[PDB]
Amino acid sequence: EANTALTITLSTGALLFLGRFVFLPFQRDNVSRQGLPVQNGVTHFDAGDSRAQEVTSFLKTNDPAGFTIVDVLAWGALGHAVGFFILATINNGYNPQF
Amino acid sequence: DVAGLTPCKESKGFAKREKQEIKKLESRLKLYAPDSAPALALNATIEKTKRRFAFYGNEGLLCGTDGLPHLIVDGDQAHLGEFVYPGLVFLYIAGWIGWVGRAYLIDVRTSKKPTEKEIIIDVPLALRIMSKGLTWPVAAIGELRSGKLVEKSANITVS
Amino acid sequence: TDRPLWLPGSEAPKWLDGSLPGDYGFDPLDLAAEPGRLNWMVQAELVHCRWAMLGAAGIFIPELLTKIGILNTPSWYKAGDATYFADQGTLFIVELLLMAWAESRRWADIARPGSVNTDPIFPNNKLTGTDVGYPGGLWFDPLGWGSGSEDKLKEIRTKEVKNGRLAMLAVLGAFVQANVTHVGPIDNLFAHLADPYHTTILQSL
Amino acid sequence: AHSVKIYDTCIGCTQCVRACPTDVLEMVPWDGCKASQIASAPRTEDCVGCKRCESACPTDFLSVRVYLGAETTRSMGLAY
Amino acid sequence: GPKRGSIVKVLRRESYWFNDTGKVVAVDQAPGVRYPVVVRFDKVNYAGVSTNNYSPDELEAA
Amino acid sequence: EWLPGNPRPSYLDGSAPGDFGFDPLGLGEVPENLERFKESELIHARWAMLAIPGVLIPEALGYGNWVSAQKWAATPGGQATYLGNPVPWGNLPIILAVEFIAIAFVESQRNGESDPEKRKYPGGPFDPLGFSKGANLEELKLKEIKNGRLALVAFLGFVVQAVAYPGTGPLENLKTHLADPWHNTIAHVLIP
Amino acid sequence: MQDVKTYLSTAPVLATLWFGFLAGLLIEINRFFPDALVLPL
Ligand SMILES: CC(/C=C/C=C(C)/C=C/[C@@]12O[C@]1(C)C[C@@H](O)CC2(C)C)=C\C=C\C=C(C)\C=C\C=C(C)\C=C\[C@@]12O[C@]1(C)C[C@@H](O)CC2(C)C
Ligand SMILES: CC1=C(/C=C/C(C)=C/C=C/C(C)=C/C=C/C=C(C)/C=C/C=C(C)/C=C/C2=C(C)CCCC2(C)C)C(C)(C)CCC1
Ligand code: SF4
Ligand code: SF4
Repeated sequence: EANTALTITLSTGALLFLGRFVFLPFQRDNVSRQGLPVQNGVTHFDAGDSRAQEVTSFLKTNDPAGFTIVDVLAWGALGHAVGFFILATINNGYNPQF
Repeated sequence: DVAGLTPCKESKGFAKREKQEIKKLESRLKLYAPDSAPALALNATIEKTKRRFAFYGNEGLLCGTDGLPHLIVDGDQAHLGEFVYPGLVFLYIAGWIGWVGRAYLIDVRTSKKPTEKEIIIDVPLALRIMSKGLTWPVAAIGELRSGKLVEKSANITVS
Repeated sequence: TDRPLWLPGSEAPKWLDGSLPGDYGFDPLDLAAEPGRLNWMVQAELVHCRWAMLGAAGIFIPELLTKIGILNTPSWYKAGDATYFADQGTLFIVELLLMAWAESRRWADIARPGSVNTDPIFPNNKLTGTDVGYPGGLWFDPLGWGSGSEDKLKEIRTKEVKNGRLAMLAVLGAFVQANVTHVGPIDNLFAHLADPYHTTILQSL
Repeated sequence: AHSVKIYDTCIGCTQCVRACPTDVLEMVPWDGCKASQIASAPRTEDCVGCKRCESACPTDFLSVRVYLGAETTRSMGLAY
Repeated sequence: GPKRGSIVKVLRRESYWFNDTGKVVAVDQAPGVRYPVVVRFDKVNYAGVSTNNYSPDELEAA
Repeated sequence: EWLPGNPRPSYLDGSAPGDFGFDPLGLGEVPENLERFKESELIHARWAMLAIPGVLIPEALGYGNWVSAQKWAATPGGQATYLGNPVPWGNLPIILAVEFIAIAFVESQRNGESDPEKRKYPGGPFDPLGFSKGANLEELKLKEIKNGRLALVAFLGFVVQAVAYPGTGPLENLKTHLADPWHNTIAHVLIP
Repeated sequence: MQDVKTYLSTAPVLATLWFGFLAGLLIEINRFFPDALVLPL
């Protein structure tokens, strides 16, 4: 039996810490290099896709590191997923002797 | 043994097939005079069948459920004579014929009229080239390493 | 000054000019026609001659002395399957490593002549050979023979290559005779001596 | 309504004009070849598409080309 | 252009003898000739001819 | 220099530490590839050098075989026994999580380096004794790379000898070689 | 006689002679070594 609240909390905290402090420069410069989906040398919105205008009100940040709410969602989703993976693996009841 | 196949000598169905064939041949034989030519021919066929079955049984061939020999070609040391040895012999012979043909073509290419020698074969030159094909692997590796086997400037179409 | 040929009335191929020892103009299949191959084939023939001479002196002489009775060595074609102080596979691996070292050094000499003439550990040794395939020096030429004027080394090198060719043929014959007639070579010689017109290769085959 | 084009590799041997069964081609004075003449295709409305001109042209690749297009009662070769 | 008797390689891309050697026959020295060089080959093309006219910049010195 | 008299490749002049012109496959022809390969060789070699003492010392002191040392995992329970004493935090999930987080942070910190020389040889906080100040850098680098290559070969030998003789360690195989050398060798595996 | 030798060197005649010799050789081999399914050596 594994504690659900404790496991999810610890896993999500670990993933959020990794995203905020460890892998943040790598994510930032890799997304800077792969800038935007571009067709014929111009972005979709500038090519004329009105539905493809980037939302910036949903990307405003106040962290010194520029950490964004979408980043929160991504790292938290990874945290919930890893926590549930650990919970299911612990409660699986499958213990093969290797 | 391999893939659940039994040896031909141990197998039943191989012997059953031999018995059936011999019985059919003797049933045919029952219609002729003992000393006539058809009787001698049928007896020769019977002896040939017996010899063939004995050789197949004694050579070490695997046998299926239906009673017929099966071949193993995965490289097994106990069944090299089934595939690997005839394959090597064929590779030698085919390389010989191909190599001597290529050599004759190359030698004819520099002539007064190559097409005439292309339809009407220069028999002495052909015989010389053909006799020099015994050691074709050595010459082939020699030209492969010497850089005189492949070409680099060949005609191609609009890419 | 036309040297004798393998086939009287013929003419020697262009690449075989007559300078190499044991040159009888014999190359019907043009195996050394291209300029590069001749040196490689010369080295191969030298090493084959020497290995075959060793094999002949190790096959025929022990069998002869066993037939006389001075020694008691087993037959050559079954001496591999005996009991030794070491396992057969271990001996094979050990010889692969030692021969790897020796043959790598010989290869380095063949590719770049005069490049491995010196001892890698003690640089004061410096083998004193000049011709590829004839290393010379103290290790391989102790008594100092075979270091003389040109056309004088020709005779001794021809002697070596011809005895080696004879040894090669003898060893191949010993192999095939052992395979066919499951007896040692000396007993086969005695059989051909006693009944020459019946004990031949034809046999009852 | 086929289209016939002449390219500047022409040598003016006049074989295409002689081969044409409907008098589509003709020779025109030119500079750029030893014969100093080139082929022209003014009556392309009468071309049937037989490609005899292409068969008669000596050149690595053809100096006269026929591109099949819209079909007409003259192009279809109909006598009825 | 190349002198008579030269061996040249065809560089015209739609030519049948592309990357093949030729034999220069005659060069026209008139100022306005567009393909003055005449080259003869060994094998015939699909149409069955073995001679063509080429520009000096569609041939190689080898 | 790896083969006496052999010509040396153009890119491998002979200035880098442990450079003997050994490159039969021509994998270092691309310059950026060569720099990456230099750094990766250093990292693989340093890891092997730091590893193999932990392969030998436990077996010498017992209670360890570097393959049975991982045996407690992949077994229900047994999350204990570092040095004959149980580990209070020996559970597999916490061990895995701690190792992943710590090594990820350390390695990402390493990855944030611009100068290739500092990529290979950081210095500073990693040289408390200042060995890199005694004007013996070339010889020290040569010694490091030579011992590291030897350690890499030794660990490959460890792995292959574990494959060939399951349930045994390196020192046990050495004692087997010493017990009867001429009938206990690689011939028993290469030649069945 | 030179013309006869040239005619006998044409492709169809040489092919006929070569394939006849090859077929005869194979037929004789199968007469003396019949029913050969696997190579004994
Ligand atoms: C025959 C031979 C080669 C023959 C080649 C020929 C004819 C080539 C002829 C031609 O190419 C030419 C020249 C020119 C071409 O234009 C035409 C042809 C016609 C193609 C090599 C033998 C080579 C023979 C060799 C190398 C023999 C080595 C023997 C050894 C090592 C023996 C070891 C042991 O016998 C001991 C001592 C005792 C025990 O231990 C047991 C063992 C282990 C068996
Ligand atoms: C402000 C601030 C702060 C704080 C912070 C915080 C508190 C944060 C948090 C955060 C968080 C806390 C987040 C989270 C998130 C989460 C998420 C986002 C999730 C998701 C999930 C999912 C997506 C899931 C899925 C699934 C399902 C549904 C089922 C099963 C399977 C799975 C798992 C897959 C501090 C103090 C530092 C200071 C500074 C400022
Ligand atoms: S396709 Fe026929 S009709 Fe048309 S131009 Fe050519 S020859 Fe004349
Ligand atoms: S056939 Fe070709 S080269 Fe001749 S005139 Fe017509 S288009 Fe010109």
